[PDB]
Amino acid sequence: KVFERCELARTLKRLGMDGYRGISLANWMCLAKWESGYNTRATNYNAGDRSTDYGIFQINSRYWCNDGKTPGAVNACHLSCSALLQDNIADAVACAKRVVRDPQGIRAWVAWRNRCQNRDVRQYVQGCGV
Ligand SMILES: CCCO[C@@H]1O[C@@H]([C@H](O)CO)[C@H](O[C@H]2O[C@H](CO)[C@H](O)[C@H](O[C@@H]3O[C@@H]([C@H](O)CO)[C@H](O[C@H]4O[C@H](CO)[C@H](O)[C@H](O)[C@H]4O)[C@H]3O)[C@H]2O)[C@H]1O
Ligand SMILES: [Cl-]
Ligand SMILES: [Cl-]
Ligand SMILES: [Cl-]
Ligand code: NA
Repeated sequence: KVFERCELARTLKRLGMDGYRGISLANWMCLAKWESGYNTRATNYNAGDRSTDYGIFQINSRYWCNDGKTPGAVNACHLSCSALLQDNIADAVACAKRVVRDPQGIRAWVAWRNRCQNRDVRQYVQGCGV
């Protein structure tokens, strides 16, 4: 599914993302916007390294979920990558929380560094009731 902005913001808030390991809801929204356009079914094969990015946060198969076809990969979220393509984003949120338990936090996603870090991210949550 493709979420509408404020629908996603409320969804993420209910799932406990606001302030998770210091990351405001607006930062998660900016991340989802730029990675997938709020689209849970999105995929992107990385021909450079044979991994694939999955779902609304474009979580990558080398460390985070198992797709079987990524060489030398691990599955830290304990999920099939299929779980990251559901309309219900609970498993994607649990996995995003796992990603940010590692040292680099929200910086794990270069898109967040490019498009969200040190920016005014307030617009992503304006008017959503969060
Ligand atoms: C085996 C010895 C080290 O193992 C440790 O355990 C890893 C995890 O905690 C899971 O068990 C640790 O991972 C951390 O260090 C490794 C070193 O290779 C990586 O730097 C991890 O970061 C991830 O690696 C990136 C690429 O897969 C490889 O460069 C990931 O970025 C990609 O996925 C992101 C989230 O989906 C995002 O999509 C980025 O845009 C992608 O490029 C990054 O998450 C690091 O946490 C390891 O120490
Ligand atoms: Cl911030
Ligand atoms: Cl679903
Ligand atoms: Cl920062
Ligand atoms: Na409003």
